[PDB]
Amino acid sequence: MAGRSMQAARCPTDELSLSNCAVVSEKDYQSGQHVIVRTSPNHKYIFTLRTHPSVVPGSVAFSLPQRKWAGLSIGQEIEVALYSFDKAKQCIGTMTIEIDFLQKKNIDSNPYDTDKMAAEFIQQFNNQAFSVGQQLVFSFNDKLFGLLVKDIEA
Amino acid sequence: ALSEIETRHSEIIKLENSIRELHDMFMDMAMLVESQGEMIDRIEYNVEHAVDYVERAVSDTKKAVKYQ
Amino acid sequence: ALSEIETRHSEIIKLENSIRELHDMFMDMAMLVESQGEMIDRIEYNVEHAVDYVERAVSDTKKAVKYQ
Amino acid sequence: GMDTSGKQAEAMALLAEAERKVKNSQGSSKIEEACEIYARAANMFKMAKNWSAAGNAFCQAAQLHLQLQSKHDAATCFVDAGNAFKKADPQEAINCLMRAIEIYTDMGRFTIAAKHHISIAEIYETELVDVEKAIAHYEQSADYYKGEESNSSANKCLLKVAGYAAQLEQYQKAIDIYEQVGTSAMDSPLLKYSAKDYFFKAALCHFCIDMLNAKLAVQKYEELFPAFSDSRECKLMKKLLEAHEEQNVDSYTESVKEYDSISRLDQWLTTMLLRIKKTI
Amino acid sequence: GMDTSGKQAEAMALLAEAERKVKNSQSSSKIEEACEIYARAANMFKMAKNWSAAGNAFCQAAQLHLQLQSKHDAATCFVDAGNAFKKADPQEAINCLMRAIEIYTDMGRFTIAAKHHISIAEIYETELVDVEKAIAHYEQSADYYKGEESNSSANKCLLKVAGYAAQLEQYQKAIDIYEQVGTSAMDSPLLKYSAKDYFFKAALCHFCIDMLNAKLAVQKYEELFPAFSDSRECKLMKKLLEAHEEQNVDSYTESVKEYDSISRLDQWLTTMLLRIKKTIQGDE
Amino acid sequence: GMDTSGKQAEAMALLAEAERKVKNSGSSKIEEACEIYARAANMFKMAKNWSAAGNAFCQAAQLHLQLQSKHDAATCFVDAGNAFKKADPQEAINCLMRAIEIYTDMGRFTIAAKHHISIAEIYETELVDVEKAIAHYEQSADYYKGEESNSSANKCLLKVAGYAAQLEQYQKAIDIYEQVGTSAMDSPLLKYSAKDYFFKAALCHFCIDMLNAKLAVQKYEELFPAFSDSRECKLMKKLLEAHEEQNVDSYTESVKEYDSISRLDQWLTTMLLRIKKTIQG
Amino acid sequence: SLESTRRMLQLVEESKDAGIRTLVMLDEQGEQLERIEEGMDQINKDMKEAEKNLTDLG
Repeated sequence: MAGRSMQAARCPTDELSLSNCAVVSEKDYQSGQHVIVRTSPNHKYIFTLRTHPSVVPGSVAFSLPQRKWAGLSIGQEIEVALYSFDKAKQCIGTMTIEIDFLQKKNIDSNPYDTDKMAAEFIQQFNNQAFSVGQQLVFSFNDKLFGLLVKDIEA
Repeated sequence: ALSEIETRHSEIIKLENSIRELHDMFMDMAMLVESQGEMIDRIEYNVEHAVDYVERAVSDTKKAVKYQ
Repeated sequence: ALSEIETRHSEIIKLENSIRELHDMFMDMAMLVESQGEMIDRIEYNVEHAVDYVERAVSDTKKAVKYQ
Repeated sequence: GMDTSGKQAEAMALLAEAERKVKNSQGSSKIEEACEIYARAANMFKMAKNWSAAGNAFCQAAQLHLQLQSKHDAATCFVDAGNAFKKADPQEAINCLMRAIEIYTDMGRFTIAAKHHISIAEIYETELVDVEKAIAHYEQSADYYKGEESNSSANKCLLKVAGYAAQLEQYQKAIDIYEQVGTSAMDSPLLKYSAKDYFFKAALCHFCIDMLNAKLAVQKYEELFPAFSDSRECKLMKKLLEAHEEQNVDSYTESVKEYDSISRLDQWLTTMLLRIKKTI
Repeated sequence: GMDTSGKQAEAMALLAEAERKVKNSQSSSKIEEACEIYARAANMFKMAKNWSAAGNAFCQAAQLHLQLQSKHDAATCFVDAGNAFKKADPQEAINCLMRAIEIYTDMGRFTIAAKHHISIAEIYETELVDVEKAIAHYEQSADYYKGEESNSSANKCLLKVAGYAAQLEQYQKAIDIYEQVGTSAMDSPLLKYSAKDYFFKAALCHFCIDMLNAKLAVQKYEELFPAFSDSRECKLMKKLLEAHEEQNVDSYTESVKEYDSISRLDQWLTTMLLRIKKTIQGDE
Repeated sequence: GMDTSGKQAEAMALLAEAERKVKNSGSSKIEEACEIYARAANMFKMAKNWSAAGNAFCQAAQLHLQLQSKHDAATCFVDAGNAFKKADPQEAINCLMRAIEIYTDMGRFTIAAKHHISIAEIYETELVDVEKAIAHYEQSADYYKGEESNSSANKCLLKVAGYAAQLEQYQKAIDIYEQVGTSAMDSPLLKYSAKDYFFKAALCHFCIDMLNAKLAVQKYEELFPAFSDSRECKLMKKLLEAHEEQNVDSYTESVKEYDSISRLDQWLTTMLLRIKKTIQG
Repeated sequence: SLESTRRMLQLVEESKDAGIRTLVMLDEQGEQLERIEEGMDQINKDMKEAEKNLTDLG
């Protein structure tokens, strides 16, 4: 909200981490809000807040992809401030994502129905904030892949 | 044939081991030498102070007894 | 041959020269360090003499002056 | 011939006659002669291989001398008593060493106080199998030495403190001390070559706390110290990170064995490596 | 106990008692006790982590000794105050050190003055980053050490001051100092092997003024010292000179990169090589 | 800061004060005069003057000498010699000799030996008199040996042997080298270096005749076996075999081959040249 | 080439032995240094006490 200092923490559960939404204490904020985490004077990344039981108030839990993208270490100080979206311009009409294998063990030559998965993406994180250069995990049928945002079209 | 190959493969690791041992010994040597040098510097300071005080005290007592 | 023999010969010769230099360095180290050791051994006896002398002198002079 | 019968007999006779002399004093020469005879009897008993009696005589002489205005003689006698008592019972040695430390610190000098603190910490570690009091004594000695700009001894004491803290799972203090010592040694013409090793140790601690933290610490260290990018420790830690990132234990073991083949691992390193392996 | 509040209160009360006692006496015998109590207060302040109070007490003790016919004790108090103030007040520590240096140089002793001059130069370089005053103090310390027949300390001071001068674009001073130290090591059995290094540095300095001067200096060092020929430094210098002659910056860059690959270089070497690189790049 | 002018003025003022105080001559006056002389000498040393300071130190030494004080005079004389180290070698030598004479009266051998070593350094570094340097080094070696300081009594012997070999007195050099090698071989720490001494001794024997070198090499090998498995002994054997048939080509080829791996100092090349010019003919 | 490796092996072994001897003798050196450091403090303290006593008596 006002930029108060808090601490990065580990994800409480695998399901919440796979949701791609940063877990925050229920006492601080409500699900659906957006905060622009400020790490350095020239490093600010947008994130969405989801409320889950447990987790001590005053700390935000991040999954491995988020810590890798923003380069946060456990116990490091971090500044969090609320972010407001401009619907007139920030509305996303289309996005460009690069998809690659997440684990080399599960490589296969089976055909991949690209269109079939597209709707699922909409079904997963609709109304959720997305920023250019955000690295995330993607769960296809019995498949784990890595997704990287490269371009965004209105 | 394979005799010379095995000989060449067996005459290289030992040099590495000996060189690494020498490296460790030399490093420890350097650290302890630095410590000893600091100790000797303190030694010299103490000796200088002691000798200066000896000169001062002997001169003072000699003049005092001379004048009575 | 080509890189093979030239590398063999050059590296071997350079390593031999460097090792000889290290041997000479260590010999000189040992000589000078032995000299330092005997120098400190020389210090020790006079240190002991001085401490014993000063202790006896101060005790005797204090007793003599107090009694008088 | 160095039979202890005559030495013991002479020592006990001297002790008894000195006790008689001091007892009669219900002007101050009696105390001085009693202390002198006590010191001589203590030395004779030390020659007789009996350390308890020598220490008792030393302590009695120290107390008698401290009864007078002179105090540094009491400190000398107390440190001698502690040295004598280091064999049979360490508790009395610790008590007398603490008293001597107190007197010396009151006098004004601190280097001897630091040395006595180091001796007390060594006694604690060796005999009383205690680490916390040893840690406190090492910290006090390091602070005293650093107060006099004695960097080498303070650095060694801090190294021991960081090691013991790491043994006790206190990673933050260990990493802080290791980073400080590595940074200090980076700017020396002699110690520079060792600056790598300390960093590696600190890096290992990070692995205990987390993985990405260790990776970021490695990146920071390499950027700060570019020459760290060619040392074997960096390559080993990179390989271990690669193996540990995909739930690979086989490659972890092969890399560990390959590195250990060239150089034998110590108890600290092998224990930390076993902990890291057990993590996953 | 280890409680800091109690120690601080005790030290402050003791200092106040000493101050009132000295004020009462001011209304020779009691001045000695005043000095002793001031020294005790300074020690307590030092162990109380209040460095400023300890330094002030040491300075007051030094003044009280100065007003009395005593100098060595005053200088000891001066150095104690300076060391205490090193952490908090660099300027007061420098003043105490320079006054104590004057005191020693008045008594006659020199080596301690050289050590304190080196300490002053070190504080100046590490805190106030003033190159010129550090250079002057190093020169004074080197002169004092040479006057006392001490060569190793004088050689080290000369090396440091020459390096600082080279960092300040004064190439002739560094060149002459390096040549002198190289000859000195040349006439020794132990340092002989290191004697090459100094010469190499000199060569680089010559390349900064002209490349022809660099060739002339290299040839002079070669004829004077044949062993310098086989050293890799001579080959590198000759190859760099040839590349500069042909204006082929690519060959110079490749050779320097290979030399860095085989072994690392300090900041001095890389900065001088970069200066030479830009000088040659201007030619092409 | 104050420049040499002010320091010189102050030193001259102090000297005039001391001269006037001694003129009206009693213990207090002479003590004040000597103290003022010491202060003036210290100021002169500060002023960078190296002649007036030595004269003032000598005057203070003489004043102490006339009074019943000896070690103070010795200290003043050694200070004067140190000051004269850059002013006039002869005055420094005389002052150091007087200091040695005073010191040796009370049995302080080490200080006298160090002063003799310094005198030999002066005699050998600037002046071209090698006989006096050899004599002084021998005196210092004897003084050190008298105190069981065998470790510190060997460097002087090696220097003396080297200079004697340079002076064609090969018998003395051979004797000294053999004695040093025999003493060193027993010490495990200094054993590694002992080879060199023996090798040098062999050269000294070769400078006389070939058969002497052969017999000496055989004697050394029997006495000490490791000397037989060293490169220097290999070179010695090769040279002895080659020279017998008057083949300078083999001699020079072997010399160059030895020089290639390790360089030789001035002494070794000079001895090799002498041997080749003398016996190869 | 094999003879070369033999020579390097022998030389490195000799160097290691020399280093070992230096380490042990220097340990003895450090012990002596510590002893003299311990002694000088008592020297200074006793001398200071004696000087103060003599000055006070006068």
